[PDB]
Amino acid sequence: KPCQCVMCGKAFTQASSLIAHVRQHTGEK
Ligand SMILES: [Zn+2]
Repeated sequence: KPCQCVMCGKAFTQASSLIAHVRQHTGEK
C-alpha cells in the first residue's frame, strides 16, 4: 500500500521502498 514517510511526508507507490526511505531519518542499522 502507498504510504508516506511519516518523517518528511514523502509518499511512495511502493510501501517497502517507503520503509527504506523512512529509515533514513531514523538512522542506520
Ligand atoms: Zn523521508
